[PDB]
Amino acid sequence: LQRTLVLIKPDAFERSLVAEIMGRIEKKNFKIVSMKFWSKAPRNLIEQHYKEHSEQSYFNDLCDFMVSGPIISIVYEGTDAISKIRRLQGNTNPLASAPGTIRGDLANDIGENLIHASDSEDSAVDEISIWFP
Amino acid sequence: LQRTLVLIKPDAFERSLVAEIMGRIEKKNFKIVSMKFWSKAPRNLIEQHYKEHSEQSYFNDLCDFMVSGPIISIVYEGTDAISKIRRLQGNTNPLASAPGTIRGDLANDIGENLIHASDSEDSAVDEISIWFP
Amino acid sequence: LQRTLVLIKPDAFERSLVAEIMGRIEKKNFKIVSMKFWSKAPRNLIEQHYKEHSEQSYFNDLCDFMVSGPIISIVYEGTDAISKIRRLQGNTNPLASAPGTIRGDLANDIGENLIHASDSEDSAVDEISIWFP
Amino acid sequence: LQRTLVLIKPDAFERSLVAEIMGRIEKKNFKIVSMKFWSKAPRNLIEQHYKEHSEQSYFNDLCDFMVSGPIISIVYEGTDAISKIRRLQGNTNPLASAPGTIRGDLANDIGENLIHASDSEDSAVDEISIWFP
Amino acid sequence: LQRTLVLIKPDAFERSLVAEIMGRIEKKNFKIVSMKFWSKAPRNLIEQHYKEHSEQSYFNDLCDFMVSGPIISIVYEGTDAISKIRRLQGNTNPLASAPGTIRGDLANDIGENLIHASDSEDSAVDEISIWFP
Amino acid sequence: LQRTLVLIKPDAFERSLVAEIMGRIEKKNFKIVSMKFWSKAPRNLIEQHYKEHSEQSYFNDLCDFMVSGPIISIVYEGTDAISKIRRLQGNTNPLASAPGTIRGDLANDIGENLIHASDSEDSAVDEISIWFP
Ligand SMILES: Nc1nc2c(ncn2[C@@H]2O[C@H](COP(=O)(O)OP(=O)(O)O)[C@@H](O)[C@H]2O)c(=O)[nH]1
Ligand SMILES: Nc1nc2c(ncn2[C@@H]2O[C@H](COP(=O)(O)OP(=O)(O)O)[C@@H](O)[C@H]2O)c(=O)[nH]1
Ligand SMILES: Nc1nc2c(ncn2[C@@H]2O[C@H](COP(=O)(O)OP(=O)(O)O)[C@@H](O)[C@H]2O)c(=O)[nH]1
Ligand SMILES: Nc1nc2c(ncn2[C@@H]2O[C@H](COP(=O)(O)OP(=O)(O)O)[C@@H](O)[C@H]2O)c(=O)[nH]1
Ligand SMILES: Nc1nc2c(ncn2[C@@H]2O[C@H](COP(=O)(O)OP(=O)(O)O)[C@@H](O)[C@H]2O)c(=O)[nH]1
Ligand SMILES: Nc1nc2c(ncn2[C@@H]2O[C@H](COP(=O)(O)OP(=O)(O)O)[C@@H](O)[C@H]2O)c(=O)[nH]1
Ligand SMILES: [Mg+2]
Ligand SMILES: [Mg+2]
Ligand SMILES: [Mg+2]
Ligand SMILES: [Mg+2]
Ligand SMILES: [Mg+2]
Ligand SMILES: [Mg+2]
Repeated sequence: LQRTLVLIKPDAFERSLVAEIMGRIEKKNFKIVSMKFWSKAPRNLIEQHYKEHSEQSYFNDLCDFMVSGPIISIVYEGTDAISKIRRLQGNTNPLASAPGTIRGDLANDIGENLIHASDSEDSAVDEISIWFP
Repeated sequence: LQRTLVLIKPDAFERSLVAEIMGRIEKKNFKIVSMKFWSKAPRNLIEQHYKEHSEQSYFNDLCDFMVSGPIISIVYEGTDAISKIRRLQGNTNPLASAPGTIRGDLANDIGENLIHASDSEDSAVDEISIWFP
Repeated sequence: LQRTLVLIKPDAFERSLVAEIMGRIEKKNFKIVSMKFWSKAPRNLIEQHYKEHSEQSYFNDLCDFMVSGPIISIVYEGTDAISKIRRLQGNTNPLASAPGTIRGDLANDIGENLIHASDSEDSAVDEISIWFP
Repeated sequence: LQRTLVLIKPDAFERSLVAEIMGRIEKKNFKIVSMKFWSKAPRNLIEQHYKEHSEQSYFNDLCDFMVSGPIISIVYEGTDAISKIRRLQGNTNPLASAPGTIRGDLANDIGENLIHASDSEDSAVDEISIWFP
Repeated sequence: LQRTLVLIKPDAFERSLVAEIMGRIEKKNFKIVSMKFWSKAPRNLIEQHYKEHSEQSYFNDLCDFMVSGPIISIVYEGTDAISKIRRLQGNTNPLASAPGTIRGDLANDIGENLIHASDSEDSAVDEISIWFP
Repeated sequence: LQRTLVLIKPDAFERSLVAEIMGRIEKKNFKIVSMKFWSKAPRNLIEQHYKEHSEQSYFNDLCDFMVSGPIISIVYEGTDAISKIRRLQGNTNPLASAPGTIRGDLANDIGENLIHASDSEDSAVDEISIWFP
């Protein structure tokens, strides 16, 4: 029914949490449709991915972070996959992310937060085309 | 103090999640008082269990599902066991079930949702008598 | 395709390791074909089960232990299930049971050793007829 | 940025949940700054720790409980560590503690609830000085 | 420092064990240097990969199985990675694979055995050039 | 009933495996009788602990590593605790440590190997007096 774009971020690799994160999505019965490993993502790709954040004070630090180690980009498929994976992901802010969520259990920074997931049907299409042209 | 009726549903067997589900209840320190394995539950038993749903459009599909593989029926005992296990179970709807709950972590369908737990003292008594006459 | 008889012993209930043990077998892709919960196993069934030990110095303590809490009797089905589950179980002696096995990881006593598994085709048939006549 | 005081309570030792609890805090990327194992904490220490509860009907039972087995006292450090660990801990009341939290997943009593964490900056300072003078 | 080629086989996807298998390797501190997801591996790549088996009785079934679902091809890097991952993998024969190994804990069939790993430096070079030319 | 001395080494803190290692021992039903956290172990204690290695080529690197981060010193108690925990620990050489063991599953270096355990009754007495005089 729906396809969403997930990024396993460089901090997941540094902290050896790649399997842990992918395992939480896998156990929810979401199916991998496409996947790519990036040893270092091109900065331009990152900048496109986060285009809506270009005027934010953290934009450059964010881009630096996202190129600092490997990323895995994954297209997951399932009924209402976009909203469901967003709820598994958890809130951006470590003051709010709920225990039981990926970020709530594992992330302790607003920036180094392990995982990206598309937030809407519109943005899922855009992001899938970025990472899987 | 309280006794509640839990069903491990056929999807749990298919997806090899029986131990995972029982383990979550066990780690919460609830005690098994009775347990029965059903290779295939009798349809009539299922129909009685879900009698309140007989006029629903999904009733037949639900009954078909519940006889499609094995079920384990368990009576768990503990202080406020009925409400506590309901909260561990999670919401029926995969749009609502919270990460950290059984359904929130593991279920991705409104129908194939791994687990039944009694919703009240009144229904616990009824269901216990159905599965353990 | 073989059937084997497994008992989850009273120490597993005491230490809340029931799901942990069943999980290890389930993950190995073995299927439950029968299962019974015993709040307290009748002494005669225990003495029949361990009849080969009836003249050993530890027989009375063994029987006492086996009726000291609940047990689950499970028939598991799989290709070469008997030997495979015996290998998962691990050695009776905690000085010999290998890490990775159920007893090697979890048990620390020659007597309170969490799990029984049939040791041959013939003993399997006998034990199945005892717990599931 | 912040330091908070955690107690692993005697029930965690009895139920073999020490690692499980510490593991949840560790995976959130909080750093141990100080740690002490108490075979049995002095009653006076407990009474100081829970001074605000001296006029409560459960005070004596609580103190009895807290000296009934070992405690580990830990100072954890991290950005907003006090509130973050409180959220991981979960509500005191087993009717309210959320699945995904330490208490929500593992505790089933209002009193025997596995873990203490400081509730404010003010109380963190007081408790750290009690356990680590 | 060596590179080895690992395949996550179609049975791992069917049984939702992809993260479980990758997790065991990740926890051993091995680093992904390349990775590809194959919705369906092309038959020619499979037949090249298993070319040494082309005249065996099981070749056709093997190839059929290997294209029956998705696979992930991973190049892992680490000191003595080849032999170390082979030891984690465990024996092909489910009567021989040790508990603690990937196959020993998880696989129950000589053919559907979850994971491939290069068996030598030379076979590693060959397999890497096949999946990552 | 024996007591053994365990050290959780600095690589365990770096890789966030402290609870994982302690968990494996706790699950084997061993009891903590003493424990100390060392933000940085004093060099003299390290050199005393590894005094048998003082003339080895790796002594300086070993000592450097052992003071490069925090360590926990634990005295564990159990029947045949010394040999049993040594078997859980696994071989020093990552080419020899068996899957299922702590080092076999988690360590990938001869030097950064996560855990020390006393190797005999006599070395246990010596190490206990060093870390807990
Ligand atoms: N330092 C910092 N980084 C931020 C902040 N807000 C967002 N970011 C970074 O920008 C990324 C995108 O932000 P957003 O779409 O709002 O959050 P997400 O969808 O939860 O990842 C986040 O993953 C953060 O790493 C902030 O307030 N401070
Ligand atoms: N397909 C479908 N099935 C439903 C729906 N509502 C309930 N069911 C099924 O009927 C069962 C009983 O419903 P209910 O008592 O409301 O939910 P539960 O107590 O959370 O299991 C559920 O477990 C579902 O499998 C629905 O809207 N659609
Ligand atoms: N105390 C004691 N108990 C024993 C001994 N040998 C066997 N037992 C007990 O008797 C049970 C059956 O023994 P056996 O069939 O040889 O071992 P198992 O198949 O590995 O459980 C074991 O599970 C032990 O609990 C012994 O030497 N000492
Ligand atoms: N029996 C009982 N014990 C309580 C109650 N409220 C608090 N306690 C105990 O007193 C301790 C301190 O209470 P409090 O600071 O409010 O809760 P906490 O910070 O969540 O541990 C708790 O951990 C409980 O063990 C109660 O209503 N009944
Ligand atoms: N049915 C069957 N399949 C086999 C046999 N031997 C090998 N295979 C299959 O061929 C694949 C490659 O064999 P091999 O290189 O010897 O084993 P591996 O490196 O442990 O996977 C194995 O993974 C099996 O799936 C056999 O005797 N019978
Ligand atoms: N680099 C290096 N370090 C070693 C060697 N042998 C021992 N060590 C280090 O010295 C420590 C003590 O050695 P030993 O008592 O033999 O091994 P252990 O009891 O298994 O830790 C080990 O944990 C290693 O970190 C070696 O051959 N090379
Ligand atoms: Mg976003
Ligand atoms: Mg209901
Ligand atoms: Mg036997
Ligand atoms: Mg408080
Ligand atoms: Mg091979
Ligand atoms: Mg040594």
